[PDB]
Amino acid sequence: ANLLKSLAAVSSMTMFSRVLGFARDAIVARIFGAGMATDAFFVAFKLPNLLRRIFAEGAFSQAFVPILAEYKSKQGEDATRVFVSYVSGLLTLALAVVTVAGMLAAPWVIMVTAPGFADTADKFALTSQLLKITFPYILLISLASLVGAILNTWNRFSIPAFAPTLLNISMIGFALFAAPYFNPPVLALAWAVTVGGVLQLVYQLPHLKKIGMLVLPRINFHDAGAMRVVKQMGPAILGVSVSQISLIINTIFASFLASGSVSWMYYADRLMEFPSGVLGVALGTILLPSLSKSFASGNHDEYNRLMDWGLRLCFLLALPSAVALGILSGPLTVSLFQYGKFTAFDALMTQRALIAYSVGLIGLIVVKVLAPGFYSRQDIKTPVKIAIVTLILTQLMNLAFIGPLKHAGLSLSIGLAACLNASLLYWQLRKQKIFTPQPGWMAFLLRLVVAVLVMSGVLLGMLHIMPEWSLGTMPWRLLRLMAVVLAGIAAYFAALAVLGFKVKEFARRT
Amino acid sequence: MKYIINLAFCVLLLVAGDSIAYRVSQYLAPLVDTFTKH
Repeated sequence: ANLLKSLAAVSSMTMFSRVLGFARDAIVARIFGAGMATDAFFVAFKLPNLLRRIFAEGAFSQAFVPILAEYKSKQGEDATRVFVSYVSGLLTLALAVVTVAGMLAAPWVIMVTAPGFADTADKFALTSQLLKITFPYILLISLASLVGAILNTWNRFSIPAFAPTLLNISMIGFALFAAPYFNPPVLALAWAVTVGGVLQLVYQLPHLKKIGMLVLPRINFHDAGAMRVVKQMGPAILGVSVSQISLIINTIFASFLASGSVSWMYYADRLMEFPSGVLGVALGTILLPSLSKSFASGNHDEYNRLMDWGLRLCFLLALPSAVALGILSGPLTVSLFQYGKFTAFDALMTQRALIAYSVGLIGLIVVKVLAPGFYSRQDIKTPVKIAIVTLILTQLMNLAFIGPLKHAGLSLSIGLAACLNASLLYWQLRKQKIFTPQPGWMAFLLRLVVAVLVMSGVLLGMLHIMPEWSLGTMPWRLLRLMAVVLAGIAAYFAALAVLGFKVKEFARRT
Repeated sequence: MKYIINLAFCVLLLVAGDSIAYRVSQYLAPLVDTFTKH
């Protein structure tokens, strides 16, 4: 049951992080307006967040956690300590080099990133200052996520999940209180993320002390563990760049599209990355350490059981979510984005991109389940091979769909790209005789889909009772929003309960 | 040795993702509007 408890804890903590995130820019825009200073900090803060995809989130984790599990299971806790100290030191050196690079080349990075900031002299001078202040955040979040990764390997998931929203509270305090202490006050926000990064790191040392994994970052290039981490980081960086290329060409097609389409894709992606980030990302952080421990220990039957449990729970929590987002594509857009600058036209286009993205919503989450399967096997080359294959085929459906579907085609093609990426993941797993699903899958699907028709029948029935959503103000429109969905999911879980489905069937130990 | 170029290439991709997309968008823009009627 602790596997469900950990998954619920991470998903709930991420839920807290996102709602704190929405409050973050709401107050920031309220107190700092929406001038050239506000988006200057946004650019200076998003840049370390993309570098997080390399050193903290999307490249370092799958290249380090599987090695950590093998070291812990076989060699012992002493060899694990010397290994983690060496890799942490090498990681600190890598982050220090790039951080120092940004220190003496902050103006160069600004013009490289945003050409629209160099022409504005007063914004260029401002953004260079903030970028200098918030650059060490990538250093702090690199160790913060490094400690979060090892804690996850030791079955501590609540503590790392608190770190993201913890930075939100630190930033909320700096903006609310230390506004007049800086001239201009925007530098307070720049210091806020830096202080948040330190506060994130210092948070987990008391927990790291409990397991005795605290280590000074010693340096040894010749050490085998560090060399292996870098060796596997090779394909990991290749996968990150491959996904980056796919994102780049998606932007190329979007730019060629009709004017104003980029905003619709941005908002649809916001409403699409919200559930996949809460569900799929959280599922990755729990499965990856657990699968790696089972594979390293030689418990292949537990590796298959964990893979099956992650797969069935993914279907259980993603299929209703995808259909619900598709059904409420209209209500969601008109209750979150149809305010002043939006009309009925813009909300309609966002709803069409929402249903197209929600088709692949199941694909995005299940990819976050299948990808740790090969990441667990210390075979990162295969996911990249699927990634490039998906990349090339994504473009040929992109140029096929832009014709008759325009922005809806781009969103739908991304959705099918993730879904077929997952089927490629499934095919490779079965072809190499690795994952053997437990019997009873067919009954699981048929009982799941009929619950989805319960979701739709209740939701469209409640929608037609619910009068026009444009009526009312902010609090009234939002209040009716979760009100319908909580009754819908309650009906969904009631349908699951009367269908012979119980929580104990999804309870996993260790 | 080859690892460094891979790290630098992907760092460039993340840091300059908007600018490379913008750079090629009007670079191949004359190429694509001439492709429309062909």
